[PDB]
Amino acid sequence: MQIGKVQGRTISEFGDPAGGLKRKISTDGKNRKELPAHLSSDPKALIGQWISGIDKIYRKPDSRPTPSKMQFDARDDLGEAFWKLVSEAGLAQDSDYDQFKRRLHPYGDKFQPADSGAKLKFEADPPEPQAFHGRWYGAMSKRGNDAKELAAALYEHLHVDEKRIDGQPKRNPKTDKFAPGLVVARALGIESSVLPRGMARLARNWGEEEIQTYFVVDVAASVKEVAKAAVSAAQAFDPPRQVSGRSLSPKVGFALAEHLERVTGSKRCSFDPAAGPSVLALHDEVKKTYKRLCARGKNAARAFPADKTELLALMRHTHENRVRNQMVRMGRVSEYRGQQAGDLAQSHYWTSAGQTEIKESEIFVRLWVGAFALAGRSMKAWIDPMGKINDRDLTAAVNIRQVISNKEMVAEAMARRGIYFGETPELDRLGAEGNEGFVFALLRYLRGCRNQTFHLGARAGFLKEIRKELEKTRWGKAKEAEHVVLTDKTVAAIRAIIDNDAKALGARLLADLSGAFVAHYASKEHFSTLYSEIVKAVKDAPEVSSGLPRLKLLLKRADGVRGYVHGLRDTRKHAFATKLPPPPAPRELDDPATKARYIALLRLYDGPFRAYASGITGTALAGPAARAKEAATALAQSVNVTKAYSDVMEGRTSRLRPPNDGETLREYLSALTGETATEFRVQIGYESDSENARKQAEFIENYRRDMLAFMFEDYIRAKGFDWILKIEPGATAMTRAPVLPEPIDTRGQYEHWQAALYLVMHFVPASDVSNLLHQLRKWEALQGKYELVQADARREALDLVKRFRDVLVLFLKTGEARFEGRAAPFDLKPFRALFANPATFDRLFMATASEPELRVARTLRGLRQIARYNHMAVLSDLFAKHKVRDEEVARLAEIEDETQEKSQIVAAQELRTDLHDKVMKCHPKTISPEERQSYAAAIKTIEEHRFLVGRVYLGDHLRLHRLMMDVIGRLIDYAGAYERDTGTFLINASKQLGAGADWAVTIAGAANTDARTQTRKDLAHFNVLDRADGTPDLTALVNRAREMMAYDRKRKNAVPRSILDMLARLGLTLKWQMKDHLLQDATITQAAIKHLDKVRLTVGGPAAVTEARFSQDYLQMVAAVFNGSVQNPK
RNA sequence: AUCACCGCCAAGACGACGGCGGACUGAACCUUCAUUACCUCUGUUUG
Repeated sequence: MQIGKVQGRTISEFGDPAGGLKRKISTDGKNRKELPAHLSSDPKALIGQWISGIDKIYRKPDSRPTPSKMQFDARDDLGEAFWKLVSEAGLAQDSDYDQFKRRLHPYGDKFQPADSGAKLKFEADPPEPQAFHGRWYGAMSKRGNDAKELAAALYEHLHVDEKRIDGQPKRNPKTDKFAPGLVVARALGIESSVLPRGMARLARNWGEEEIQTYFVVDVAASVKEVAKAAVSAAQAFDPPRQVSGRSLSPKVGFALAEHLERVTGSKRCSFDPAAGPSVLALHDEVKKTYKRLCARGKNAARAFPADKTELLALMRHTHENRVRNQMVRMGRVSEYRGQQAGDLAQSHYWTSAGQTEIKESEIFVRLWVGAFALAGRSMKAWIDPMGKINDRDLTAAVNIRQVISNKEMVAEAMARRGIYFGETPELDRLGAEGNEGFVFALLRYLRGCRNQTFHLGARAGFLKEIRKELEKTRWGKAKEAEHVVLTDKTVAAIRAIIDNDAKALGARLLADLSGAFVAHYASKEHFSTLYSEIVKAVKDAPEVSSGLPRLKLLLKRADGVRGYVHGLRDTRKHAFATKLPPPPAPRELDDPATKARYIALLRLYDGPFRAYASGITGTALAGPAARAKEAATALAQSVNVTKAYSDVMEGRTSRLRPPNDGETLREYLSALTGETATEFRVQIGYESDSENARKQAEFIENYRRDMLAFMFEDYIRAKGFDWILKIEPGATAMTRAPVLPEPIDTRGQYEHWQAALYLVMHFVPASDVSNLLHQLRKWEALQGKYELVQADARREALDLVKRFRDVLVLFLKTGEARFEGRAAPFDLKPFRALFANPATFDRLFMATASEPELRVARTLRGLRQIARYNHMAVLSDLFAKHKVRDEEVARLAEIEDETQEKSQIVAAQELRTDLHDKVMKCHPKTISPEERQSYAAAIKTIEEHRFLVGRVYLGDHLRLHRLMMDVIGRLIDYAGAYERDTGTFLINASKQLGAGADWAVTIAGAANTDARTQTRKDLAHFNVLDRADGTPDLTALVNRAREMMAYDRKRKNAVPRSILDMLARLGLTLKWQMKDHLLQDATITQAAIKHLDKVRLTVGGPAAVTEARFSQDYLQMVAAVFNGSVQNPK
């Protein structure tokens, strides 16, 4: 929360004797504190609210700073006087006086006169003191102007009797109870900020009769003129000032009051809602409507309706939206409640903990629905690539009947299967009848995964539904259509695949380490212990934490912190450095020692460390947490040492609560995720740029990296893996030909449903499998979930979840085992079209360890994924438009030509790093024109190399395909929300209401149209990609998706932002124009990477050199799939 | 559309023309992979 910068989270629970939700504050994740009590007594929160109160009487300098002496003295006088009051009030301790003064004067407390010419210097006094008067100066100065009097008024306002901004008391009660000050009033307002459980406050308390009276004169058009007049005045300044909604708010409020007076003869708004419809109910809703419009950060004025017609339409749509938001909320709670025990109104899922539980479940569902949409697309290409089979679902009874009846189709599918399964001797000798059973089963296993409306819960009912479908080896009946019985062989073949992959795991894990030279850089005892630990973590494991960062990023952070502290004279700060190695650049992995160290570290981190760290508590957790905080504080004080109050500065990490005693790392990492969600929203408020928001919110992620870096180092030392850290780059092997240990048995005991699920996973990309395990881990890590008080209920639940996890892990650890060192299991001939000369494609990618070899393998795996979906039909035209020419191949060769001498690219790369470090080490602020010219020249060669590699090895083509899939994937995710909100939650909601609120049911029902449901289907089944000729239009898709999500404005509005932000993350800059409610005129450019940012030429001027990430060829491709064009700035 | 969206604090008199909450709500963030990979390191307070 923001209020007074008070620390802690808010929780909503039941317990109140009224039987309703109440919001409390928790400081350690466990305790519960009442808002009025806390916000009236907490030192930090009090001081925060006091200074906020002072800031509205006398403003501090704008920061979006340096005050005048007049301004400074004014703030100081008021501060001192107010301090004296609250001190004597017994609200303020002497201990906290310094904090109060630091926060009264955040700009600093030591300045020389304004005409002095000193380092720290006041601004010249303004011509009028009113320059720094705030909105509340008038109200607080009614009983005089002196500091003593301003302070007295502020104190009364905050702690005794709340005033309006005009200086009048807000409340004049006649009862036994005195009216509160602002602090308590606002705190009570927070206390009752809880989810509505019913429809009471959604009824519209006015109609046509009220409209006739109220809109005799068009208030909306006149308010619109207020907005235009506000715009013009701000636009009249030489620097064009933009008007915010917060500045418009008072002008609209006055205009609306004058309107009420015109209608009623009075400005008194107080009305009687219970008495029935009224003009003042309508007015209250008009005020609320403009309150919403004025809360907008961007272009508030532009959104103002121009007309009574527009205003009433906005009010209607907003009302319709709020009803559907409330009905989705209710229907979701009910769905998660089920039967349980309790009284829908008292359900755990109304609470903050319960809503967090819902959120992580819902996200798992999205990922699940998403993974099996891709599976569907994969199975389509497997079975019916040319669409020989208006239901577009191959698993539907009508279509699956056609598949099995077609003998050639089934046979051709079995012959193509290698692209999905790899080499599968297990499936070779089923026979034609056996094959038909097998193709049928996988379609039914897909359907069993895909046709689930489910959620996560303590019973693991979801996995039970999965098991019910996937344990089947027979379907239907003999007397009726679709009788399929799997043959004993077909069954054994299904069960054998997962069995053999498991059996093979031990030796694969050994070979992985062996092939990365790990056994060459470790004693036999050390290597043996490492290998044993890795296999043990995969074979027998509890549900671990996915909260761990990626090792590379952890290592990057550790490297960055090490680098800074090692540059400081104060050696005490060197303590915050680890001996963890830097992250390797890809080229550095060519060095055996470097590979060995990184792979050993990577496998250790992901498996044995993750297993160990997840359940850790006490000193092993608290030690690294504290150290991470100490480090951030040390870093902050060093960087900003010159700035004010530097000796008391703490890292922003210090706001975060320490781990509780008995809390596991898994639990503390999950709590931290809550902080991140909150921090991103807060940052988006200060700046709406998603990437700048991420930078300002990154301190949380950097705390986790620092904390985990210290834990990882500690673990390495504690378990005797120090040797890994001691391997130095370029070191020659300890043993030239080491004797490896025996492979450990990795055999498992798998149920049929696991084997079935495992085979369906072969139609889902590995990344999406990984995402499923990551979310499963996140959901399992969640504290405060609904549980059972049924003793063995949790034992069965835990068995299902463990078996599910084993399927995912085995799939991931097996990776390319059935593909490696074998020919491409698909036709490469269609991909010749991507080259001008087909012979050139053949020479490069059609076979007749090294770095060129790894690159060819990467490309072929890329093409495989396109073939897996049968997507050459979708992007053949576009790809063939951007054919790779022989001159590009030749140019790339000569740039990389290493046979005679240092190749062009290697020379360029080394010159660039050489110069960068020379600048950043010897003089980070400066660079000579000649140094800068060679730097630019190096970048140019580097760019040319990147662009040619991107074309010759088809990087551009594969990135375009991936981008396309990601965009459509994001829209499919929205489609899942449509299906689920409308098909489940709203239906549930409508049934609770019954005949009481038919108006709400008609509004719920409005969520659906034929076109929206069609868009849901077309997205789900990639029907938008089903065009033999031409390129897909993603702009039109986004527009269809916007319309699909119209039932929920927050989603409809977010649809385009999702896609923009997705591209931005990659450095692609997309822009649309909105005309007639449709996105259009898509343009594409890129964000250049800025080298030598704050570095100046020795001769003067910015020394900045810019690097392009992407070729014009790729930008053109991206533009084409958005039916747009490239527009690079000049 | 491109930070929105939902909700809370009612009046003894002319206003809420002011204050707020929000893992609570979408959007983000985080993420198995010897991937394309490039931006010195590091970051208080305000906002």
